[PDB]
Amino acid sequence: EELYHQSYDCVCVMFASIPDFKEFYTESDVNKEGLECLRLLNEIIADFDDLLSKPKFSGVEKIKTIGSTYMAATGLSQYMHIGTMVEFAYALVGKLDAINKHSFNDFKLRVGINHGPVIAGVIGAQKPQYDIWGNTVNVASRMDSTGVLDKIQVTEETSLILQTLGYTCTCTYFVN
Amino acid sequence: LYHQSYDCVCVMFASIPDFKEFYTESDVNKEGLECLRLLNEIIADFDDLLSKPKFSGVEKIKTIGSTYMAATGLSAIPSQQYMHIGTMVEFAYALVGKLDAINKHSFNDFKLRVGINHGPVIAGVIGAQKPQYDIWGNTVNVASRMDSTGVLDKIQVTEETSLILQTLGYTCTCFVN
Ligand SMILES: C=C[C@@]1(C)CC(=O)[C@]2(O)[C@@]3(C)[C@@H](O)CCC(C)(C)[C@@H]3[C@H](O)[C@H](OC(C)=O)[C@@]2(C)O1
Ligand SMILES: C=C[C@@]1(C)CC(=O)[C@]2(O)[C@@]3(C)[C@@H](O)CCC(C)(C)[C@@H]3[C@H](O)[C@H](OC(C)=O)[C@@]2(C)O1
Repeated sequence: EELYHQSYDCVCVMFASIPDFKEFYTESDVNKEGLECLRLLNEIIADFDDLLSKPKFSGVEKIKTIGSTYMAATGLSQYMHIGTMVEFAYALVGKLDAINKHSFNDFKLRVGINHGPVIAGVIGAQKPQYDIWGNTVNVASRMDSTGVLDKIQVTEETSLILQTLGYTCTCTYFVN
Repeated sequence: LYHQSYDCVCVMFASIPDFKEFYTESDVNKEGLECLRLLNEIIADFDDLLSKPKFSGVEKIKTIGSTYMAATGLSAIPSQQYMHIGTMVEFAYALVGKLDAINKHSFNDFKLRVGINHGPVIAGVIGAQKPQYDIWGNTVNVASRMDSTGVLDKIQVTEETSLILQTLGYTCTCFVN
């Protein structure tokens, strides 16, 4: 009867998607009607998850995946954790790369990062899911969906905090 | 990669497209918390339909934000008519009626935008951390497309599924009803 909620302020949320994966996936003979593609995707995600085990990213929290899109976040308990999220996205790229050269593919990550206040919480009676709701999230997501392949799009606000840390963000502020 | 294969499963993407506009985070809004409570109320009410014998064959895959994803046909007892496609339409009507009972109690005017499609699907769990089950495939990406390109308060359905629906009794424009 009670809605499980906890508010957090200043959490960096990332939406790391592989926009060309929907084109790749095919279903027919060679693929086994899709099964070969899901295995690759399963391979890609499980490899990304493996980064979470690195002490370097002990503060990163995988929320879940939406299809091939990966959602993570630092801050679920200033700026260090915002810089950690950028290091994690770089780490996702490098893992996607190690996969592209083993599976003979050319996948590219399109990351969208943003920080701010958030409300984590569980919705629904059957099959309850823990999301991160809010505007900083819908904006983190917007950075991704309007982002650029192989690049990390970041809002004007977050770009500054990043500079405070050391990341030179190209001005539409991107980073690599 | 645990996976299973199913042929002919009706998958529905029932979304509330105006909810993103509604949501806000202010003084008179509890920085969003009041909105999540409404959404939590809307989803938990939808889930309550699954308990109806009428929909014992309906299975909730997940919700994506405010979007609800369900499906008939995943019943896994190695049996491989088009009744379960008609069940999915009855379930979407049922989501509308529950959304309505909520609009009149919370003084809102939310509208559901449903996308239904049937076909072969691969249910499976992906990811080491927070592994999550789904329904992958083209019938799914199409069920989804029916939703995302759908019309408020209407159920968009592909040419193929529209026919099966007529075989069952559903009036079909060029949208079930
Ligand atoms: C519920 C609120 C609102 C407005 C804000 C929000 O946090 C979201 O739930 C996120 C961003 C957020 O929950 C992260 C997951 C996902 C799937 C990316 C959501 C959707 O984009 C939602 O939009 C829809 C239409 O569900 C959105 C944007 O809706
Ligand atoms: C992984 C495969 C592929 C190509 C096919 C598929 O089944 C999907 O995973 C669904 C449709 C499917 O898993 C149902 C949930 C949701 C959220 C609707 C998925 C996304 O639209 C995926 O797209 C993305 C871009 O992640 C998509 C379409 O990607």
